[PDB]
Amino acid sequence: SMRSTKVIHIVGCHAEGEVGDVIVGGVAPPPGKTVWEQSRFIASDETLRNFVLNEPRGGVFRHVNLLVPPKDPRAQMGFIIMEPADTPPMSGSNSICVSTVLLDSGIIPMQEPVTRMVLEAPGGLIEVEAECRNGKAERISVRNVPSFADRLNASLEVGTITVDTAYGGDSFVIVDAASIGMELAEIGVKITKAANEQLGFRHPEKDWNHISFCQITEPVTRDGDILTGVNTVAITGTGCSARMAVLHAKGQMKVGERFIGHCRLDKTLELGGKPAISPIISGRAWVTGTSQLMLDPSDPFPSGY
Amino acid sequence: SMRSTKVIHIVGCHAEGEVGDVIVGGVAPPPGKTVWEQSRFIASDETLRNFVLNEPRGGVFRHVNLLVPPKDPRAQMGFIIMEPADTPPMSGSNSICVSTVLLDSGIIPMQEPVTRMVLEAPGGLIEVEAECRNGKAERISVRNVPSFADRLNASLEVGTITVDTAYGGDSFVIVDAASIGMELAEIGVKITKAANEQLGFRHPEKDWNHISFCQITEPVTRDGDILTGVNTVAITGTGCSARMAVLHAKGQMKVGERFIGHCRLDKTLELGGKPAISPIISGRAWVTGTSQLMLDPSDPFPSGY
Repeated sequence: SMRSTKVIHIVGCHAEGEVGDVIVGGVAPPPGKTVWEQSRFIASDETLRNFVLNEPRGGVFRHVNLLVPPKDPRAQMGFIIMEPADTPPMSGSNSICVSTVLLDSGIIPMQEPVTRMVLEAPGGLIEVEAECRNGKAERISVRNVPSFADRLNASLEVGTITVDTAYGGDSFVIVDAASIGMELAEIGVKITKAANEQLGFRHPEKDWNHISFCQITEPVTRDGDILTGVNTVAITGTGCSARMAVLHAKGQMKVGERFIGHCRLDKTLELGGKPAISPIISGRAWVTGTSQLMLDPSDPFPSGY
Repeated sequence: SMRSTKVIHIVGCHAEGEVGDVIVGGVAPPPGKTVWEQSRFIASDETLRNFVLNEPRGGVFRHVNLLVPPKDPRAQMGFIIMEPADTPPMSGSNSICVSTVLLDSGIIPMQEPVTRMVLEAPGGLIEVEAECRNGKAERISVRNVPSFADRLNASLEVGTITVDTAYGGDSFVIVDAASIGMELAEIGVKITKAANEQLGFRHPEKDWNHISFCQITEPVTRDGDILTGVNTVAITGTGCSARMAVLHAKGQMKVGERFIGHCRLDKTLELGGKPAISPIISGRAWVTGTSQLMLDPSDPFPSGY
């Protein structure tokens, strides 16, 4: 015989090779008056995160998204993103997976050639356009939350270097590799540490008040209205949104252009009192299965490992 | 809508913190006249392995076991072990998971306080005794396949060092750390490489003719009839079985004693023409859920990544 203290129902999914599994049942919505507050519970409490992210049920590269009811009536569904490192306001790949699961598994009805949805992420509403064909949500385009550069060309003591800070659904300190090197993971974290110490970060209308990661980049190359940039992140759709905000701020990217790390700088906005951009992130996703997660009452690793 | 080219039904499971998920349906038994030949198909063909082991469905630490019909009539069930690195003749933790899934999910009936089963692994029959209480297979004890040392104190050029080689369901070159160091993963693989080059390995009655891994150890400590030994493996129940075979060969472990890396040296045997031991490996396991794995026909990563 088996025993389980809970049963969590998941539709597995990945977007362009990034896992973004989706909890569709078995989890009541977290306490909180807003989707933001609900995500803060999930981040603080950690029970759901550890259970679905850690071995023996998850893995270091797993991301999991929890569907919850929309709090903003303009939205059809809310979701909370659980990544390995944090529980962020938004995530490109995960919003693509959530959209794909909602449409491919029939939770939201599908129109062809295009289905439009409004979803509510912790960081605000996102507009989704899905290209749908023969029953499949083939490609999802998401208008990400307002994204922006916080500091440009800020000096930071680590050598002594220059960095940008930016937000595109999560927060980054962004550094050119050559200005230091071309190991990276190790340097990346000290830089993030230092940036939090000396620059900080505060989102104008959301309570995200730290820098999560460091993005290390090499110079973009331009081909017409497409920019291509090599980068890595020391501990990506929020990465690209944040980087696009910096490139735009420094004049190296204009409205209407695309960035490939697809991302598109759709328009400018004002946020706080300062310039921001509206990024559109797009990608394809595929359902990878269904699962029912369980926990034996005698399992000595209730939070996994 | 969703599409899938296949549906594979799994009962998830871990033994003492090692994942050993079990395929219970959706996969026909592989071609082959023996469970050994079927495992060789699985190793060569790789389709099933890549599909269940790789992201986005698996992860680097996942092991998966495929139930198949017994070919030897003395067995109640056969199984093929799929680890990240290889498809081995036997595995302690995986045989414990297979036993636990068979009993806890009701495939084989449970008697209390003890259920006995005979299973067929690729490397031969294993005898299983499960301590069962209130419906739960609490602890499994497995008589592993005959295990043995192949070479003792063999010289190997790498510095110039001394090693033992041994088999306990998989094959190991075993080296004392201090005799080199106390990085390890990197040295481990060259040592394995060198051992394959200069010593080789050939199992007397099975077609396992190479050394899979290097085990790096520190000296055992003894407390009564319990030996405790620190070790690591550069790329564990087969590890402990192999190590016990060497300790026994060198006189540092006697019949009836236990080794904690639980393992027990139950008795001696002859294999080929040379001494071997019969290890009993024991541990607890817990079911972690059920899943139905799927593959969209348009997913460009049919073998995962």
